[PDB]
Amino acid sequence: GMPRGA
Amino acid sequence: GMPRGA
Amino acid sequence: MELIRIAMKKDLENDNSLMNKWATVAGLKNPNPLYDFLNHDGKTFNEFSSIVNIVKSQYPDREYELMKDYCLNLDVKTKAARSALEYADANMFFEIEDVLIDSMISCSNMKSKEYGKVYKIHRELSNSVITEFEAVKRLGKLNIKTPEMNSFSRLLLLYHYLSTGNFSPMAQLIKQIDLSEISENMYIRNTYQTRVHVLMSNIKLNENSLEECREYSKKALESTNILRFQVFSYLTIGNSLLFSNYELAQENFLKGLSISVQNENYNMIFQQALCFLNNVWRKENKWINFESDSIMDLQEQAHCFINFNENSKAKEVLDKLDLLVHNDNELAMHYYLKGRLEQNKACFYSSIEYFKKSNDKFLIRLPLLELQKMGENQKLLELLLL
Amino acid sequence: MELIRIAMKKDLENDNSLMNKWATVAGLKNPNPLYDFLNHDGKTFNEFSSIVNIVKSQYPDREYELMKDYCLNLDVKTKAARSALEYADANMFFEIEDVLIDSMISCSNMKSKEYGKVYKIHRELSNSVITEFEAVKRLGKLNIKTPEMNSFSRLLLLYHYLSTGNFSPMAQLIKQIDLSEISENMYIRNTYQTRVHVLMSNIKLNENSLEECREYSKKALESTNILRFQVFSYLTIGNSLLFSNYELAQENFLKGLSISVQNENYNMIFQQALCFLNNVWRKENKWINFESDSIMDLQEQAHCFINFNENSKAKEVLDKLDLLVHNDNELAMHYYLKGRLEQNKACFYSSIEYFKKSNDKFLIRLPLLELQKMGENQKLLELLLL
Repeated sequence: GMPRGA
Repeated sequence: GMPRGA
Repeated sequence: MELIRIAMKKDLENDNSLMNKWATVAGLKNPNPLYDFLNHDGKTFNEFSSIVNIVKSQYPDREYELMKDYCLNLDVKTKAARSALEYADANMFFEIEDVLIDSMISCSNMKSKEYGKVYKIHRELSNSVITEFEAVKRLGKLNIKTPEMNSFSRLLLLYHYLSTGNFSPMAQLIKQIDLSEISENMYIRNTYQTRVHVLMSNIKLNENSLEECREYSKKALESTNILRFQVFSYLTIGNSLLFSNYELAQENFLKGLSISVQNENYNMIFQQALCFLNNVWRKENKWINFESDSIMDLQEQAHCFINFNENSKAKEVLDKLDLLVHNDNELAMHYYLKGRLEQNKACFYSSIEYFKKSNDKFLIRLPLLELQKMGENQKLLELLLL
Repeated sequence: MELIRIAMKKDLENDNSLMNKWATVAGLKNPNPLYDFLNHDGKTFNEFSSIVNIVKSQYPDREYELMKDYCLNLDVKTKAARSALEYADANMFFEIEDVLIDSMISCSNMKSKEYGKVYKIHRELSNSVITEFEAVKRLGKLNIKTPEMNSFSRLLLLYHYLSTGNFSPMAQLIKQIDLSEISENMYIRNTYQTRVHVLMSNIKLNENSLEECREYSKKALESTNILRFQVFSYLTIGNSLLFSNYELAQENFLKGLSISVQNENYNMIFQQALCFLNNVWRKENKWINFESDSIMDLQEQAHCFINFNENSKAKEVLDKLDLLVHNDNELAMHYYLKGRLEQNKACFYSSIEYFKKSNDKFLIRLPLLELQKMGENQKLLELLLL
């Protein structure tokens, strides 16, 4: 999967 | 159209 | 003396057993609050449902006449008058409502003033006297204290989105409503519960969860004795069956029409419902409204003409429609009709695009069926329903 | 006596021009509050940004060491300590944060107690120590007074939804946040503004509005000097370019890595980013983490094996994955990988269905591209993006 973050 | 309502 | 109180006194003189029957219907522990209500000017029941229920049980055919006279004589500063405002809006008794609102805007009680001002915003928004932006701003500027008006400020936006074909925000906005925080006024809490059920039913219809749509309308019906909510429950249940069961859709629309035909507005709504159903099933259609110039009715004329190969009559109607401004939901239908007339794939693609903008996962079935008939990949079409 | 104060005294003795330079960087009218801070125990700046900015300007490599010592010596009843809590959470300094929280949950100041309790709910929710339901309930029970915690109680849910692949509720929840109601604490207001920008950027990514995604991350960058936010801005901007521009995605991920490589966690995040990018573009992939057993890393191993026709090595990895619990977003990716391995249309349909459940309009591009390459109707595919 693609890392997402905020 | 189709009538909608609440 | 209010007309309701004169009538009840007269009926009581002719039948003594009414005192106890009315007390049961009104949900009372004993007849004391009823004796008090009958004999003292301005004495009100603790819950507004008591008077409503008695009027529905005893004078079903005089409800408007009697409640108009009763509501317009209430002291606007009371809980009964606050209840009356919701009663009037729920039943679309606009003459009662607008008089109550105007009294309440400029009265000395702060609860009644806030109710009045929120309901005024709803009345204006739904009459296109103000925009959503202006409404949201005016609501912000009132620093709303009551959990009731906190609820209703959200409900009024839901109605606006429903009638402008803007379905995307509805699902999450409704979740914000917490009816259990309303503790003073049970009539308002219970009526709002009915409103939420009917709106939920519409939100599920638009998401294409149809069993759930039907469950919510069934819950609305069980929770209520108000014609307006019963009308919209039968409308929504019938709507949910538009593609899957002609007979059962028709049974719901006719049921709805049968209890509401005496009201012009509801009569029209069910004509439009039956009109739509018969076009979808390409049947002879006795429900077309030839006098009307609205997009909704012209679309149905064009749809019927197309079903019966009267193409140049269809083309005339569609030309009239090309000169009207459409919201996204209406334009989605417009492209479907053009697609049917011209047999043109691109029109069905455009139709799909506008149902997607509108977040209508229900009526999108119309152009998707045409693409299926033209041999497009059935699996991709099903995926376009999600 | 705090380490920051010792260090500043020492540096001031070696260079007198620092007094005025520090005063400028700290946003001060004159050096009085600096003189006061250096000489008097427990004197705090009006705005927490003054101390942060001095540390960033003068001791960029000692920030953690110095701010740990400084924050852990504050009176937890103060505005500075409230500021410190946010500073610690924003920078993911969990050791500082959890000590502050514990002090503040049981202190006599009501503002500090509320901050402590809301942040504790955030810490627990993000560690899967409690569920969303339990968190929403505990937050409801607190009867939150401050506009700050009103904001943060919504922010903490946004983070939860982002990390669980549950993108649907994010767009409407973020609209409810009103930062202009925060008047006391500018550090908190401004940091929260950065948070909102980066979250907005992620929401737009998931909606497939990519120019808008990039605009919000650019606004985050301009608004901030905090590494955590800069990291996630470059991550999100690079992500938004995953299908359209290999070189520019890579430039953003490398830029991000270049400012953050010294932090293990950020270093890993950018390796995973570059790992994903290189798989999407089917390049040789030096960024695979072979030691890891997480779904995220295993998926990337399998993806690489598939790109290079090592199908039975791919199949082994996918078997390991079949034994692990997936959320909807992860399972969508899983079906895409199975689809690629087997060249099987049905796997791409399933993939689409799970991206739709997850409300991911970005990564859905993966199975859609495969269907395009198999000659499925391109227009229907585009429509499945909306």
